[PDB]
Amino acid sequence: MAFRKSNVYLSLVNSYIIDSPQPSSINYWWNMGSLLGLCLVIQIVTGIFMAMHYSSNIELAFSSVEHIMRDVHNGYILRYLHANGASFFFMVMFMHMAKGLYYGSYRSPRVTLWNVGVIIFILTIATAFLGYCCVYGQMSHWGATVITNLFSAIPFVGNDIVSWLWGGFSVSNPTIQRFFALHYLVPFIIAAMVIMHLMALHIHGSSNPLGITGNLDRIPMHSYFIFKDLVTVFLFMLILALFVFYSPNTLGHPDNYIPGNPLVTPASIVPEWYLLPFYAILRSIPDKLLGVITMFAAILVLLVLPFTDRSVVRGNTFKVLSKFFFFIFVFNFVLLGQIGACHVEVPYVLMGQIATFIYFAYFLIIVPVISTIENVLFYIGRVNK
Amino acid sequence: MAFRKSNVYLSLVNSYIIDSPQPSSINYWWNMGSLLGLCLVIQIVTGIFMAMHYSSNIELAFSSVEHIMRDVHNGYILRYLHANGASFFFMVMFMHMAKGLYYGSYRSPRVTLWNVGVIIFILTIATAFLGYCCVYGQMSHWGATVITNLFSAIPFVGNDIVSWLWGGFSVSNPTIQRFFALHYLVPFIIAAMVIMHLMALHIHGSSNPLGITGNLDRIPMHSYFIFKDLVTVFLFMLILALFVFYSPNTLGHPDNYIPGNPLVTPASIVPEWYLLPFYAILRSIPDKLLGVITMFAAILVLLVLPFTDRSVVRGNTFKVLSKFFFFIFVFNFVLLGQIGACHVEVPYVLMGQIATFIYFAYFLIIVPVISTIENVLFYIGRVNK
Amino acid sequence: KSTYRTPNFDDVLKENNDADKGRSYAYFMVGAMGLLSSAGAKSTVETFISSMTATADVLAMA
Amino acid sequence: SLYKTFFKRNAVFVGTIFAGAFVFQTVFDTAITSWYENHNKGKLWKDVKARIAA
Amino acid sequence: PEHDERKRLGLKTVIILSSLYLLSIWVKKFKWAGIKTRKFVFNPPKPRK
Amino acid sequence: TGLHFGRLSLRSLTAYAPNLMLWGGASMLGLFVFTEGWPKFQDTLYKKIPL
Amino acid sequence: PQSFTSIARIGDYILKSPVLSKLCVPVANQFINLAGYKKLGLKFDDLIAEENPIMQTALRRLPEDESYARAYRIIRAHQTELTHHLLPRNEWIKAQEDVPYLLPYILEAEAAAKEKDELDNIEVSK
Amino acid sequence: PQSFTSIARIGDYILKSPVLSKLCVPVANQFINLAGYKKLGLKFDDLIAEENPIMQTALRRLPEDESYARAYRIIRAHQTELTHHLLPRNEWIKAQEDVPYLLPYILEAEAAAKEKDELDNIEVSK
Ligand SMILES: CCCCCCCCCCC(=O)OC[C@H](COP(=O)(O)OC[C@H](O)COP(=O)(O)OC[C@@H](COC(=O)CC)OC(=O)CCC)OC(=O)CCCCCCCC
Ligand SMILES: CCCCCCCCCCC(=O)OC[C@H](COP(=O)(O)OC[C@H](O)COP(=O)(O)OC[C@@H](COC(=O)CC)OC(=O)CCC)OC(=O)CCCCCCCC
Ligand SMILES: CCCCCCCCCCCCCCCCCC(=O)OC[C@H](COP(=O)(O)OCCN)OC(=O)CCCCCCCCCCCCC
Ligand code: HEM
Ligand code: HEM
Ligand code: HEM
Ligand code: HEM
Ligand SMILES: COc1c(O)c(C)c(C/C=C(/C)CC/C=C(\C)CC/C=C(\C)CC/C=C(\C)CC/C=C(\C)CCC=C(C)C)c(O)c1OC
Ligand SMILES: COc1c(O)c(C)c(C/C=C(\C)CC/C=C(\C)CC/C=C(/C)CC/C=C(/C)CC/C=C(\C)CCC=C(C)C)c(O)c1OC
Ligand SMILES: CCCCCCCCCCCCCCC(=O)OCCCOP(=O)(O)OC[C@@H](O)COP(=O)(O)OCCCOC(C)=O
Ligand SMILES: CCCCCCCCCCCCCCC(=O)O[C@H](COC(=O)CCCCCCCCCCCC)COP(=O)(O)O
Ligand SMILES: CCCCCCCCCCCCCCCCCC(=O)O[C@H](COC(=O)CCCCCC)COP(=O)(O)OCCN
Ligand SMILES: CCCCCCCCCCCCCCCCCC(=O)O[C@H](COC(=O)CCCCCC)COP(=O)(O)OCCN
Ligand SMILES: Cc1cc(C)c2nc(SCc3c(C)cccc3-n3nnn(C)c3=O)sc2c1
Ligand SMILES: Cc1cc(C)c2nc(SCc3c(C)cccc3-n3nnn(C)c3=O)sc2c1
Repeated sequence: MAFRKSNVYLSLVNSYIIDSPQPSSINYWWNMGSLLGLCLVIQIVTGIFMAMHYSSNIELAFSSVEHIMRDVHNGYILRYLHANGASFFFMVMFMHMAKGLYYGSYRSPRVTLWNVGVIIFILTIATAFLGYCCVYGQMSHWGATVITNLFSAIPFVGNDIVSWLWGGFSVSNPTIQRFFALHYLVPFIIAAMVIMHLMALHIHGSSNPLGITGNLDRIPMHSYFIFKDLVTVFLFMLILALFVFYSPNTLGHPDNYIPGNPLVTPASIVPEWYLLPFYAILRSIPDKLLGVITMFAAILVLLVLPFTDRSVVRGNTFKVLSKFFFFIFVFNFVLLGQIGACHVEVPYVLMGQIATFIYFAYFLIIVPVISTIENVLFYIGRVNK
Repeated sequence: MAFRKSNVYLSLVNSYIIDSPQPSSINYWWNMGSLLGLCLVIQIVTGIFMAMHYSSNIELAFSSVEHIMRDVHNGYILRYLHANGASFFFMVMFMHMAKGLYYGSYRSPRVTLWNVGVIIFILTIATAFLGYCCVYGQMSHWGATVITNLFSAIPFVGNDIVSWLWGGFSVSNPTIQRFFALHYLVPFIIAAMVIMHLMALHIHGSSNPLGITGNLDRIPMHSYFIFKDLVTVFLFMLILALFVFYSPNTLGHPDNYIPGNPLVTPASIVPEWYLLPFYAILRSIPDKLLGVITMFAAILVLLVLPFTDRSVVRGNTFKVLSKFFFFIFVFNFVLLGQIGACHVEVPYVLMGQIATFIYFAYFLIIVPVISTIENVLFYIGRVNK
Repeated sequence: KSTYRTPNFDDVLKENNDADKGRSYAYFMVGAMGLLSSAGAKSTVETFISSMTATADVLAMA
Repeated sequence: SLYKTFFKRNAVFVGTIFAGAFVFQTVFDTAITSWYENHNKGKLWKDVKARIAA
Repeated sequence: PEHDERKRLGLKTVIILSSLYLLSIWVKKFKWAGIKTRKFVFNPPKPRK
Repeated sequence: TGLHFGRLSLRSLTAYAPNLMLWGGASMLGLFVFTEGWPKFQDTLYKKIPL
Repeated sequence: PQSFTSIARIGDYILKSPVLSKLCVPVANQFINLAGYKKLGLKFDDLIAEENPIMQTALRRLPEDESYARAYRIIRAHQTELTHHLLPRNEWIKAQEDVPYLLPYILEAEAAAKEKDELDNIEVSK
Repeated sequence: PQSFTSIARIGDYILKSPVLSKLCVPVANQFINLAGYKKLGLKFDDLIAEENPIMQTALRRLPEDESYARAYRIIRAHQTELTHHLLPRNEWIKAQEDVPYLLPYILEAEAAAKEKDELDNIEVSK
């Protein structure tokens, strides 16, 4: 055997990105998982260089971000990459998870692959919250106030959890010095969950857009899917260039260029655009205990999808009723994001109430009724009885 | 098969710490590698809790360590553990590497195991330097001055490397803000080199104090070497208790309780005790280019030991001339550490000059001459000719 | 039919199959896509190591 | 001939893609730091530091 | 204050990368020419098989 | 029969050499790529006759 | 996972009913053509997932003249997908040859699994 | 990795020399007893590392009556080490049975390896 399959470490490289048997049929949607390995390298590398010029005290926090942008050599290149790159991290991950429930890979034998992916999505939301509180702008103070006040609704436990989460009695100086130290660590826990995520893929491989088995026609990774990889990696860094150099402040709020003040309140407190559909679900339940339960049990409703699909065919390729309800779930996640950036008014409280019910009727009422009607309609359309 | 050898992740736990075939003959020196997995967990965990109350600016650095020690609840427990624990990290690692060149495990087929271990020892010295510069005491200023001034001796490159390492023209405020951000990262690179270190052990296993093969008499890991493990783990945390609660400042310098001043110089600038033998090698060469080459090519002289042993028996158990020269190398590393805490005087410059030659005559002149004399003396003592 | 009767590939085939025709134009393009990826990758590693130099308000106190 | 000139030799195919990239950055930076200037004239600092000569 | 410097380095990268992206579509569809034109034919085996 | 090799197969004496004079013209040429932007000993590069 | 036994229990009840099988059978026919699996050269029993220990049993018991012709319909469909075209209308499965060749082998591998568990959870008394 | 060809080349030259073998042979005898490998019930050829493709050849060619008695001397020594005692003086190898049983099989596996490389790096001319 060759040296690349004889060495201890090179055979790990050879079994994953050189001679891994891939199906012959996969299209450009199987590339979004490769961009996320580049997206995570960019956000870690640009952040270690920006951590050399940062001060996490509450009286120095909104001056070390400006010292980076005005005094550090090419410091505006570092920040604008680490603020438009995290919004590029999320647009790929919304398209990664949406593919995997179209082709329906969550099924057997890939259920551990789907369960370690839900843990990554929880830890990714938590870093983008903890790092947006490190700028200490005006949106960065009243966003940490509203979220940490929810943990007082836990009965007999509440006001001893918030006072441990705050280090005081409000969003003080120990609140900002502990949020930076947790912002350095959870990106290193995500990287150890991606290594466990790739292990569960090596024992079963990828699926295909047909759904059926693909052990009859396979192609190695080298010279075909590496040169199919670089088509989208050069497209990724080209639209990551048209933002960092031409419109570097479109995906952001102007109120974050005012230093945070615990005495004047803004006219609107709205999140960054990728936490907006989860914001309208919290505001739709008129109780601060049943509102914090509902928003946490909306990322954890993905785990009931392996047990709720009643069909015998994998993937929504030849399913024409299970395809009409995939595109109702997509434009409902967009209407939920729009309402989380509105005012609490009429009718944006009844619209955010109906549309947070369609988020839950999909995984529990719409999937098992339609994936059972199709099993009978594939049967009585063929069997002559 | 059982569930522990059927699961994806549990069979990784089962192949390493449950059913790994161990020799029946190993003694209590094969436990030092297990303490270092606990030593690295302690230093990471106590440091993330101390990073919530720390400010890395040069005017706030010698007041956030004191705010921890008098205001933080049990903050003196956190610091004294993270300052006596790092000196416990090194006493085990000096005894780990000394076992592996007694039994002589560096030999074939374990040479990648010895080469990834030298990389860990370089990255461990670098963290203890970068974190001792974060207190910003008086030893913490003049220790970073002396070391970073050595990189100006590189011809045509020097004064553009130090000015990039300093961020200015001396040990300024950007020097302390970049040394903390690199102190958080290199402990996470050591942990990824320990995972690669365990992989190269799983394919060949451990050695034994006899040297000969041990595939004829083996014992699993569970119930024998786990209950032999806990004898030394309870002894480790008991002497880590008699320091953190009874003599918490014996392994340290009192000059680090003065804030650092770039205008008054101390009467003696000496390192922490585990960098002392490497300090006497730098001071022994009267040139700042041939002194920085010699001290870096004294951690990298371990890589020539697989190519310099000429014997046919593995390990110094039945070798009585190769045992007398192992204990000359031990007490020479102690005399080198003593001289690195002395004054530059007579005769502590000729004593540190001879004893840094015996550090190099061992790996290159003493090993191959004595490991060849023994091969003939095991032959003509038996063969009747 | 038989396995000694290959199907027609003349709908996709070239009309003059000189060997050096496609051996030159397939090394000019892989040559050009390893030239911009060598100059467009030295400039990125250099931007990240220019930030660790002396800051603009440190050069004013020179 | 043409294929065996500089495409057969990888030591050239690693060399010339590196050697060509050294002169690529300099004929191309100068070419665009003369198009940016000529597109925007009368709005630079060197232009308005010549009508304040009085 | 970086506004004129930023838009000048904003042509060094969008000219390199938009050309580097156009080459990877030629290069990919050259090495993917054999797989897209393979033929298949089924002669069913003798009726013992 | 009893001729030149040790651990290397020395029949590649100059069957390894003149092309790594050109890989040495491709790796020291690789150091003619990353030395940019670092105007410290790039006086050893910027004396060429064009541009 | 909706058991063929249960699919055939519901499916036979619609086919026996003369008033239900004038409502569901035209909807069952437009659902087949809009699926479009025949244009890729596949019958319906090719589409079934085979990663459970009942479909692995029903594939071994299949005769070898049918086991060889099914491995070619799968490979011919992976190549029609890659070129993004469709097969010609001379290589489409018609409405007469799309029959269940795997349903007899499936329904008896299930009924033998619903006897091994009924005989291991049993409350016989004296 | 010194080679027994080279060990035996130097070793025979001392044994043939009558004035050198009154200096080195008593030093060779005190070095054996101070090694102490006989007290653990082992001959010297047990101690040799076997993780190279020459010692793996010389162990296959060994006769099976000697290959079984050597697997017991190793196991009896792993148990004497674990209990931290020594074997009794009735189970120590004496100074007559410590003979090289593996050196004939070693010296011919090396001389056949110093002909396969001499015949592959060769400069024959016409
Ligand atoms: C933040 C974003 C960062 C950048 C990441 C981009 C994400 C891309 C994800 C979209 C995707 O992957 O869907 C693929 C879809 C067609 O599906 P397919 O794989 O079956 O067709 C392969 C083709 O026939 C062969 O494509 P071929 O290899 O022949 O040429 C490549 C093509 C573009 O290459 C790409 O990378 C496309 C993404 O070159 C050109 O067209 C020349 C243009 C001058 O391609 C499409 O055009 C559909 C567009 C609709 C998707 C919108 C979703 C956005 C929310
Ligand atoms: C700051 C670092 C603290 C870290 C924790 C302590 C590190 C311990 C490192 C020392 C070591 O590992 O050497 C072990 C060696 C034992 O030799 P052996 O395995 O052949 O015999 C096993 C026995 O017969 C059965 O021992 P048994 O299991 O029957 O009894 C328990 C044992 C205590 O267990 C231990 O952990 C001992 C280390 O009882 C004792 O032996 C009394 C000792 C207090 O002991 C010796 O030979 C003594 C050599 C002196 C060590 C010098 C170290 C210089 C720094
Ligand atoms: C925890 C909560 C989970 C939330 C995750 C939900 C996130 C939703 C965000 C929308 C982005 C995802 C878009 C859909 C991507 C997955 C769809 C897919 O994998 O492919 C489906 C379909 C493929 O069709 P074919 O290529 O196979 O057609 C060939 C005919 N045989 O592909 C197509 O037909 C192309 C259709 C493109 C639809 C575009 C909709 C995207 C709208 C984005 C709006 C952005 C606003 C910011
Ligand atoms: C998965 C990885 C990461 C994500 C998604 C992420 C995300 C973010 C986001 C969205 C911001 C707010 C940017 C703004 O609006 O100004 C931010 C700020 C920040 N992050 Fe990251 N980050 C990641 C990793 C890291 C790491 C590892 C560090 C290590 C030092 C880091 C350092 C910082 C710093 C210093 C800020 C300060 C504010 C600023 O400079 O803009 N980040 N992070
Ligand atoms: C940093 C985050 C992630 C990384 C690096 C990553 C990486 C990958 C990669 C490389 C693949 C290979 C197939 C492909 O390229 O499409 C894959 C597949 C998959 N991922 Fe992820 N992923 C991430 C996040 C997620 C999340 C958040 C989920 C689900 C909630 C998820 C679920 C899956 C599933 C089900 C598959 C299998 C798809 C299939 O084989 O058909 N992943 N992932
Ligand atoms: C291999 C791991 C580590 C080693 C060997 C190590 C070593 C050290 C040492 C020797 C000191 C000086 C203690 C003193 O004399 O006061 C120190 C200081 C410090 N280290 Fe660690 N460290 C490690 C990991 C970490 C990590 C991962 C962090 C960050 C989460 C950290 C945070 C700190 C902090 C904040 C100080 C400040 C000074 C103090 O509080 O004493 N350390 N480190
Ligand atoms: C954080 C640092 C380290 C960790 C966690 C670690 C871990 C381990 C463990 C668990 C073992 C097996 C148990 C044992 O043999 O005692 C081992 C063996 C070994 N280690 Fe380390 N080690 C570290 C540092 C080093 C260093 C610095 C070196 C050499 C310079 C080294 C060289 C070796 C060798 C050669 C062995 C094999 C010994 C044998 O099997 O006889 N290790 N290591
Ligand atoms: C030869 O046979 C053997 C053998 O003899 C032995 C002893 C062992 C066991 C020895 C070991 C040293 C165990 C292995 C070591 C590790 C797994 C260590 C690596 C792991 C880490 C360093 C983990 C680091 C810790 C963290 C990342 C925790 C982070 C802290 C957090 C999250 C707290 C902050 C949270 C809040 C809310 C503030 C073997 O595995 C083995 O088989 C090879
Ligand atoms: C489906 O087939 C595929 C497949 O398509 C792909 C793409 C891959 C490739 C795998 C990936 C893309 C996974 C991605 C892996 C990661 C994202 C891990 C990277 C994690 C990190 C933490 C890297 C960052 C490390 C650092 C040390 C940061 C650098 C900081 C530095 C150098 C400090 C700078 C300061 C100084 C002084 C130098 C496969 O393995 C695979 O087979 C399964
Ligand atoms: C009581 C004791 C304490 C308790 C301890 C618990 C149990 C202890 C056991 C320790 C377990 C250690 C086992 C090591 C391990 O986890 O193996 C690695 C996992 C396999 O997955 P992977 O291949 O690394 O991931 C997948 C990776 O191999 C992906 O690699 P790729 O990205 O393809 O290549 C790198 C990029 C190169 O790219 C280029 C440059 O071309
Ligand atoms: C780890 C990498 C993270 C950064 C990649 C993010 C890409 C998207 C934003 C572009 C940032 C580039 C900043 C511009 C710059 O610094 O140089 C700019 C211009 O340089 C360029 O045009 C290079 C553009 C091509 C970059 C993408 C090609 C990738 C090739 C492989 C890279 C692997 C290491 C300064 O030019 P200068 O040479 O005069 O100093
Ligand atoms: C799971 C997370 C851990 C982090 C990633 C795990 C590893 C992923 C791949 C990383 C790249 C590794 C490629 C290195 C290839 C080097 C070849 C080699 O190992 O030769 C080794 C010697 O390497 C060393 O001395 C130590 C190198 C340290 C490597 C540190 C990066 C010899 O190879 P070998 O002895 O098997 O050849 C015999 C052929 N008959
Ligand atoms: C971390 C560095 C990487 C180095 C190698 C990784 C070492 C492995 C660490 C040991 C993990 C031990 C896991 C044993 C339990 C796994 C059971 C299981 O197969 O779960 C699988 C999937 O669940 C998971 O993803 C848990 C993954 C554990 C990861 C922890 C965050 C079965 O899931 P479950 O039994 O709960 O049934 C489904 C009902 N939701
Ligand atoms: C599970 C989970 C965890 C967290 C932590 C979380 N957080 C939010 S919303 C925070 C917010 C508000 C309410 C208002 C303005 C700005 C921000 N804000 N804070 N960070 N970022 C990126 C923001 O947009 S939902 C959510 C869900
Ligand atoms: C390879 C390498 C790297 C480094 C970085 C290194 N450093 C030293 S000595 C530093 C020192 C001095 C000279 C004087 C006082 C105190 C400290 N000092 N600094 N940190 N620590 C723990 C100390 O004792 S040798 C060495 C070798």
